[PDB]
Amino acid sequence: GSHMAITKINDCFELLSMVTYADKLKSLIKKEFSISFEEFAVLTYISENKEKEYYLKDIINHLNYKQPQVVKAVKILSQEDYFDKKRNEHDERTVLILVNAQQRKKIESLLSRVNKRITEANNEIEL
Amino acid sequence: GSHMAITKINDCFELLSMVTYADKLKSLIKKEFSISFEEFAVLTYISENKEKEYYLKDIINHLNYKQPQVVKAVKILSQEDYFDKKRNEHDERTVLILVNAQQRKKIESLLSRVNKRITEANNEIEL
Ligand SMILES: [Ca+2]
Ligand SMILES: [Ca+2]
Repeated sequence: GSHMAITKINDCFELLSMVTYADKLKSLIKKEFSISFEEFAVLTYISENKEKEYYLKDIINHLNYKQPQVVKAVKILSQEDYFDKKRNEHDERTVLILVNAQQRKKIESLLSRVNKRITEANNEIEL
Repeated sequence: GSHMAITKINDCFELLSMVTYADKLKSLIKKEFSISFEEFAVLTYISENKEKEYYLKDIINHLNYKQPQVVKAVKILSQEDYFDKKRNEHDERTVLILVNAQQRKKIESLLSRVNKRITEANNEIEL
């Protein structure tokens, strides 16, 4: 529906290339922007499914990084004040996060800058 | 010329998907086949540029894993007897990998089995 689907590879050399290309973009986003990929994944997940309230449960489900790293990312991002969030809410499932409609200017702007670096990197590397 | 080129992504959500998909195939190849990705990269590099004699120099150049991990991979693969390879006492020739003809069949055979797992994986994965 939205966003170009990723084309599947069917042999070793294509896999290797895909990984090489993905690793380069990952390291760049981290180098510049100084942010872990899990923080990146949480941030883009939030941007895709716009909301005011998110269940840390769902986020962890829709991502593939294991709670330890995810919660670790939510935590940091929370301090950076990308979204309030706050732990300790007892019973039910666990934790939830709050995305102030204005902290979203902070996120989508960060993601807009990453989108610009991505197209620049595509023009660059092109190995 | 040979092998489907990897299509570039141009935004965060596509990046994330590409990485998710690449990570799954990587972990599988490692889980099963029990082999590191650098060993995989060396092995597919060898299979792409068929030869009898390889300069560990070139291999390290054409790959993006830093000598430490590459040489570490060459070493193991060498014991596994995928290719002979002989070090030095000095000469700075810093290793020269040799793959006779039988070892080649061993390499291709293995990469051939890795190719079939990728296909089965593309049928399960589907995210
Ligand atoms: Ca192919
Ligand atoms: Ca797009």
